[PDB]
Amino acid sequence: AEFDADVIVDARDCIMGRVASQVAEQALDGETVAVVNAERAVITGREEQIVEKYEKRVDIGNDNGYFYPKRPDGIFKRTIRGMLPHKKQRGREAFESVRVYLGNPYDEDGEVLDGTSLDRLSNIKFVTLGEISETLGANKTW
Amino acid sequence: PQPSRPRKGSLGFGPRKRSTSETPRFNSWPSDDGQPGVQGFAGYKAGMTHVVLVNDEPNSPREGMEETVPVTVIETPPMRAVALRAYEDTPYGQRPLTEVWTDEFHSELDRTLDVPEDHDPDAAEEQIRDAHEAGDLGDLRLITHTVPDAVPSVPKKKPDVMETRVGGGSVSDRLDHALDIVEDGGEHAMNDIFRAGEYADVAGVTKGKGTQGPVKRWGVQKRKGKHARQGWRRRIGNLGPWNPSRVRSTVPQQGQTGYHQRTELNKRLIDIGEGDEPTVDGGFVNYGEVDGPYTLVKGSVPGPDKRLVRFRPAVRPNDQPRLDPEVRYVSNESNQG
Amino acid sequence: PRVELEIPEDVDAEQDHLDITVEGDNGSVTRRLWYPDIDVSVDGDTVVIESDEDNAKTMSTIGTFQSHIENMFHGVTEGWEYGMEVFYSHFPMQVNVEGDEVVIENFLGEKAPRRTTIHGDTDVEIDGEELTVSGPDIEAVGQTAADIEQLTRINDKDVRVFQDGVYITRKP
Amino acid sequence: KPASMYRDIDKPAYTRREYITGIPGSKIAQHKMGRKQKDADDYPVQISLIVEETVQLRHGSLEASRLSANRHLIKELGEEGDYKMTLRKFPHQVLRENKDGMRAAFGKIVGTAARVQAGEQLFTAYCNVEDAEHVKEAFRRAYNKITPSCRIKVERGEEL
RNA sequence: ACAGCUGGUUCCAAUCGAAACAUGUCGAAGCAUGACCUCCGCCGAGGUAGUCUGUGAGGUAGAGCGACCGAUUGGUCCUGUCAAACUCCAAACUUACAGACGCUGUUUGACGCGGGGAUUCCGGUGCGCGGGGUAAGCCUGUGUACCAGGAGGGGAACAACCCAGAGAUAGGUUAAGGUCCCCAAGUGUGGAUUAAGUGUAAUCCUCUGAAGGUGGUCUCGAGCCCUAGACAGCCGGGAGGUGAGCUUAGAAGCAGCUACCCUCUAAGAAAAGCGUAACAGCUUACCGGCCGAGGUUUGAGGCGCCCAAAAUGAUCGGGACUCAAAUCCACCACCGAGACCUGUCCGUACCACUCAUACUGGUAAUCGAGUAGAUUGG
RNA sequence: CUGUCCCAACGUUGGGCCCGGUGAACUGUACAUUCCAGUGCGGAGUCUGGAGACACCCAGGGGGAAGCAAAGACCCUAUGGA
RNA sequence: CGAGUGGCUUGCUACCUCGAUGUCGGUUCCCUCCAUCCUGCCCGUGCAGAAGCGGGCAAGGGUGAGGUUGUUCGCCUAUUAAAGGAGGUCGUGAGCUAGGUUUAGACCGUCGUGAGACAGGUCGGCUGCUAUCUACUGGGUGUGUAGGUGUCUGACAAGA
RNA sequence: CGCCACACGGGGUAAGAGCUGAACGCAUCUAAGCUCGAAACCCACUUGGAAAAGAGACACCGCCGAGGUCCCGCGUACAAG
Ligand SMILES: [Cl-]
Ligand SMILES: [Cl-]
Ligand SMILES: [Cl-]
Ligand SMILES: [Cl-]
Ligand SMILES: [Cl-]
Ligand SMILES: [Cl-]
Ligand SMILES: [Cl-]
Ligand SMILES: [K+]
Ligand SMILES: [Mg+2]
Ligand SMILES: [Mg+2]
Ligand SMILES: [Mg+2]
Ligand SMILES: [Mg+2]
Ligand SMILES: [Mg+2]
Ligand SMILES: [Mg+2]
Ligand SMILES: [Mg+2]
Ligand SMILES: [Mg+2]
Ligand SMILES: [Mg+2]
Ligand SMILES: [Mg+2]
Ligand SMILES: [Mg+2]
Ligand SMILES: [Mg+2]
Ligand SMILES: [Mg+2]
Ligand SMILES: [Mg+2]
Ligand SMILES: [Mg+2]
Ligand SMILES: [Mg+2]
Ligand SMILES: [Mg+2]
Ligand SMILES: [Mg+2]
Ligand SMILES: [Mg+2]
Ligand SMILES: [Mg+2]
Ligand SMILES: [Mg+2]
Ligand SMILES: [Mg+2]
Ligand code: NA
Ligand code: NA
Ligand code: NA
Ligand code: NA
Ligand code: NA
Ligand code: NA
Ligand code: NA
Ligand code: NA
Ligand code: NA
Ligand code: NA
Ligand code: NA
Ligand code: NA
Ligand code: NA
Ligand code: NA
Ligand code: NA
Ligand code: NA
Ligand code: NA
Ligand code: NA
Ligand code: NA
Ligand code: NA
Ligand code: NA
Ligand code: NA
Ligand code: NA
Ligand code: NA
Ligand code: NA
Ligand code: NA
Ligand code: NA
Ligand code: NA
Ligand SMILES: [Sr+2]
Ligand SMILES: [Sr+2]
Ligand SMILES: [Sr+2]
Ligand SMILES: [Sr+2]
Ligand SMILES: [Sr+2]
Ligand SMILES: [Sr+2]
Ligand SMILES: [Sr+2]
Ligand SMILES: [Sr+2]
Ligand SMILES: [Sr+2]
Ligand SMILES: [Sr+2]
Ligand SMILES: [Sr+2]
Ligand SMILES: [Sr+2]
Ligand SMILES: [Sr+2]
Ligand SMILES: [Sr+2]
Ligand SMILES: [Sr+2]
Ligand SMILES: [Sr+2]
Ligand SMILES: [Sr+2]
Ligand SMILES: [Sr+2]
Ligand SMILES: [Sr+2]
Ligand SMILES: [Sr+2]
Ligand SMILES: [Sr+2]
Ligand SMILES: [Sr+2]
Ligand SMILES: [Sr+2]
Ligand SMILES: [Sr+2]
Ligand SMILES: [Sr+2]
Ligand SMILES: [Sr+2]
Ligand SMILES: [Sr+2]
Repeated sequence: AEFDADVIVDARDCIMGRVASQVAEQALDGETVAVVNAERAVITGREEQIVEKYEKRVDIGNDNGYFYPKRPDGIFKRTIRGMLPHKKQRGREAFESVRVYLGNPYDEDGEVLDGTSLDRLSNIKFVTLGEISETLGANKTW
Repeated sequence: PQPSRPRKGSLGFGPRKRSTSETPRFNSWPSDDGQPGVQGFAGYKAGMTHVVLVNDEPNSPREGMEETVPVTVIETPPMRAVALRAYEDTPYGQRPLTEVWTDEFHSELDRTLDVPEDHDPDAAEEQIRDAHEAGDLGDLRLITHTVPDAVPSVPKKKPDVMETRVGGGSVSDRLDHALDIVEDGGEHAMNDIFRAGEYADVAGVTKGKGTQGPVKRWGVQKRKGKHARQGWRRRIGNLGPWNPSRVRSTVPQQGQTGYHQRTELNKRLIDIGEGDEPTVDGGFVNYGEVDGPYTLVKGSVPGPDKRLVRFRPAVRPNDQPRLDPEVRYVSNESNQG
Repeated sequence: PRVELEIPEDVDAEQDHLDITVEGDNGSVTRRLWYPDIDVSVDGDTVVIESDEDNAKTMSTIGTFQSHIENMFHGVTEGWEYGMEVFYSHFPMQVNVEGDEVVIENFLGEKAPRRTTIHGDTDVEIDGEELTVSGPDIEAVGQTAADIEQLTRINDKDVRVFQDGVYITRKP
Repeated sequence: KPASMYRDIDKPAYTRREYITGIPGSKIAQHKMGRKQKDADDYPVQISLIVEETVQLRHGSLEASRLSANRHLIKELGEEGDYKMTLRKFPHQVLRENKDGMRAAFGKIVGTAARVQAGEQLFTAYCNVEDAEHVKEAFRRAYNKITPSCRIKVERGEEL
């Protein structure tokens, strides 16, 4: 489905939380952001502990519910939601004008935001979002 | 320190509510091993009878001897595969692409569907082939319906429509096999997919029992001894502890029992035939007389008589196939008596 | 730091990002040498492993990258050969190579055959009571030979009495 | 009883025996060990066990750490070996226990403890150059049986 | 009926503003008399919350005891320890009086005196010093500031922790705290450390984490060895007199006893460790060679790791963060209260004028929070 | 001897459910769709942080409202009573 | 001898509740913890084998029936792979039970001049309520997405 | 109380067994890398699930007519619905 994006962001080799922090700030300023290649987005640290944290969130829940996403599609969306006052009017409008995607559905290349890019030649202790999703049990469709 | 005991009833068939479709819907299909073919069939439950059979298992001490085996008679007349649906591999899973229909429609099909008058089967076929060239074609399934009119004991003439997967060799060869079945009139029988002795998976919407208490619904105890005479007979002890201050959905409570979909695994097909051979004297109670294409399923089958059941080649068999068992006797004795 | 390794005349060395392909007469081996701030490049005739950092963790891996590259040189020229001998006390053991895997039958009197898959382009050759595992990739040969010794593992009974099994005799 | 109940200096100095009665005797057998007839200056090496934290060490803890320290020297250098160890601290602080709820709470006398400040030498050994590594192991066993962390400081010995 | 016991007791505003303590009490759920709050009248020039100096009082901390006293080691003077009810010593500090400076009072009358009215005598917390108790969100003192009766800003929430004491309205600048998003302000600068998501937790019932351990890693130093080739590895040599003597059937490097001697030489033990019934066998010492650059030993510091087990759903508030959005050392720029500055207005007090407490003009850096209660105008 | 129990089933009668008519009471500071943790006079639907949550209605068995009903019978206290 | 963790035992305190938060044991039904009894995979042995003994990972599942006793605990029997422990207001009385504790009747022993007492024993001895909110189990009606029929997809959710 | 049905196998790990391997010329299962390995984890399998607010997809019928409701005879359904 078509989405009139102002800013198209390439998450490839980029630190998730840092991209998320900027995307939320832009969404509140009225921008229509679209995070692309989220499966290839990165999160620094020891894989084993990162997965433990995300697996605990999948195990947590009850009758009221704690729906935690397994796909990198939704994991990124939830990370952005946590940086937004989503229950307020202004924050919900900001959130609904931000959409994360698997790959790139557009014709344009996404712009790599400043200070978010991770140098692979200087780092080995990190995980890709797709790698977390595969361990969580999500069906690989990318 | 108060003895341990497994909880009352399973939590895997939840929520225990009424089924959306009376027509069963398979959630899994067999692998692509052999030659191209339709991965399922459907029929209408008739009733039960026993059969005398010769033991087929080589590991059994009683090999060759006469064994009495219970059997459910299911009337399985030829169905019609009216169309071929194609799925595409989108980043959000499998989504339907297009459908290739026919010209030859069963007279009584307009009781469920809005029958196609103007369709383009060639352009739709091309769309599926471009998707195959692009390498984005998911799986190929056939829209199928039954002919309840061919069954005299079943009151309905309104066809039961369901989708069934085509599995087999390569994606190119099974696309063509699917199109061939459709183009004719879609007419196929139980013989085309199944052979006697094969293990099938039977799915059905169970016998409706309305609202029932925890004892019947979850298999909890009745109040014992002195506790049975105080004003509480078939009600559970407590709805939960003080803390958490809420009732958990895991505690056995009242509600809908029956009319749920169940998929009974590894059902041996004793015999497939056509005639009045499995019929009971005086007719099957609350059904009628069987004189046509049938199947004899070993043991029980979910749902009551007249209900539509579905077949699928076993996705998880334990034993190796022992084809065409020797049926020495079929009981024709009255189910009344 | 910087360490230069001269490639032998029999050898050809190429590079694709972090991957290094080393070719020769006994075959070809491709390895991925990735570590923070360590750049491994082919300077036409020599292989250079250099870094701007001199810390213990960086130095550890520079030394590891050296041995890995030098081993690929030996592998594509001379090759890697591990020698093995089969021993049995009561039951005649049948050690055979069936396709892409080495099978061990009637081990310690078992009815069920013990099997393990051969790693890479490694070749296991049987000569009655002696076995010789060989190939260009030390990782693949070292493991395939190890896998065979491990295949006859016994945890339930005393290993000193029940000594049956294939063992490594020669390590290169 | 655990040393958690007595390790800290939080009560006043309670040592005055002319006002305190029924005080249990010290479990400490000897204070001067080894060759007590010989002088301390007759030895080249002098190593002390320095207590890092200010504490109260019970007589039973003092005897356990003294016994396991000297017993190692008796094993490695012999029963009449050429060494002389000294425990310079004496258990002067009298300890109570309230063993009725909190009414008339003043405890009955249960034992004694030695008040040792931080940086102080609890044990001080005097040995020869060959027996310097045997005495470092005697103090390594001794520090495990008292409450604080310790330093094994070599005071008079540039033989390394 | 009485009750020292519970509950309730109705309009506005202005000024001041407690005590939860002492003595006595069949008193401890209550009173009385004091302390303390308030109002009125009198008196008429001093006053003393701070500091400095002078003249005095003092034995707590610390310390020490061949200075008393009582504890408490060992050796053939020397040597090892202590004290709430010890002291040859001895503070900081508290305190009496006076002088000086400061501040204050003489129309705002201080200091003080007399009289009327109370309330109060369940307190609590933080910090310092305590005493009891294993400990306690424990019990019981003391000094002090706060809550009670104290707003507003910060701390996720949160009486007493930080900023801050506050008339209304308005502009501005800061305080504590904070500047990646949620969220106002930095994805700031120079530099280093950490790989554990350690950590992102001032204080705390609340934020644990210990003894012990750590070739995890960073940094600083000391001794020794080294191109006359160090450290390690690998190769070669590790020889005879003789298989030492005694012991013994035997013991021949290697059961035990004693000695532990000298040739050859570049080394090679009367043998350091396995091995054999005893031999034999494999190695260590020691020497040579190949190789080629620092190596080895010890001391100290920083951050981390191990030690580390709990009950409905994990957490630094959350998101999440790794040359940081952590930590430590400096630095730069900002955000951020009702505080501070500033305009106008109000109340109250005082001054000038006045019959006035009606106007008008003036002063307040040294006026403006408040439960019980005293006083007063409406 | 037997359904007390293993271990529960089927049935019978009156209710229960729907319709006409009749028609109360208990209870109500307010707000109120909650759940998990935290915090707070240490036992929170309402405070903090998150999670979840479209509204209304029917039937149910009673987990919570430290549920409703009773100015605790127990304990101590009062210069109470009998 | 020294250092800790837990919050299951007991004790301490008196913060919360005296215009009442029903109480031991049991029962019934649900969730959980791991310091693991069995089952899976491992290391060591004073590991021949068989059978053990000790240790590690691990909480998916299981851990049952009975004789005395109100008992919890425990003692005992026969089975068993094993017949583990603990938290949830010592989970659970607007669920049950009333055997115990805990009134008013009575007896015995002990104590008391006596009325009477007992942290002794013994027989008997009462258990209210029509669910407003919330919570969950199942069942409907609407609105949203924006003409209809049929077929599906799968974010998430549950399972032993 | 009767009868029928309820895997195997993948993937990633723990404890553990190892390979290659350096810091530390040797050695070393670990520091980077890799092969294995639990009834436990994920998938497999069953059940629910367009109210998933990114509120979905496909095909055909239809917008003056497709379809639906009421009505009528009944149950494979059912306390009302
Ligand atoms: Cl959930
Ligand atoms: Cl919000
Ligand atoms: Cl890294
Ligand atoms: Cl019961
Ligand atoms: Cl003030
Ligand atoms: Cl994290
Ligand atoms: Cl007025
Ligand atoms: K109470
Ligand atoms: Mg019959
Ligand atoms: Mg019959
Ligand atoms: Mg007033
Ligand atoms: Mg006024
Ligand atoms: Mg002193
Ligand atoms: Mg008050
Ligand atoms: Mg901002
Ligand atoms: Mg942490
Ligand atoms: Mg209640
Ligand atoms: Mg009362
Ligand atoms: Mg009484
Ligand atoms: Mg009287
Ligand atoms: Mg464990
Ligand atoms: Mg054995
Ligand atoms: Mg469990
Ligand atoms: Mg109990
Ligand atoms: Mg209870
Ligand atoms: Mg209850
Ligand atoms: Mg009751
Ligand atoms: Mg009731
Ligand atoms: Mg009785
Ligand atoms: Mg009784
Ligand atoms: Na991160
Ligand atoms: Na979840
Ligand atoms: Na009743
Ligand atoms: Na007492
Ligand atoms: Na009275
Ligand atoms: Na009094
Ligand atoms: Na009183
Ligand atoms: Na003056
Ligand atoms: Na002091
Ligand atoms: Na008082
Ligand atoms: Na104040
Ligand atoms: Na605040
Ligand atoms: Na963390
Ligand atoms: Na007042
Ligand atoms: Na009956
Ligand atoms: Na009323
Ligand atoms: Na309830
Ligand atoms: Na009376
Ligand atoms: Na503890
Ligand atoms: Na307790
Ligand atoms: Na209670
Ligand atoms: Na009970
Ligand atoms: Na388990
Ligand atoms: Na019993
Ligand atoms: Na209760
Ligand atoms: Na009870
Ligand atoms: Na009751
Ligand atoms: Na596996
Ligand atoms: Sr910004
Ligand atoms: Sr289907
Ligand atoms: Sr499905
Ligand atoms: Sr009853
Ligand atoms: Sr609660
Ligand atoms: Sr104290
Ligand atoms: Sr210690
Ligand atoms: Sr004083
Ligand atoms: Sr920055
Ligand atoms: Sr920096
Ligand atoms: Sr608390
Ligand atoms: Sr430590
Ligand atoms: Sr005012
Ligand atoms: Sr005022
Ligand atoms: Sr004031
Ligand atoms: Sr009811
Ligand atoms: Sr554990
Ligand atoms: Sr076991
Ligand atoms: Sr019985
Ligand atoms: Sr007992
Ligand atoms: Sr219980
Ligand atoms: Sr009773
Ligand atoms: Sr009586
Ligand atoms: Sr009694
Ligand atoms: Sr709306
Ligand atoms: Sr491992
Ligand atoms: Sr929809």
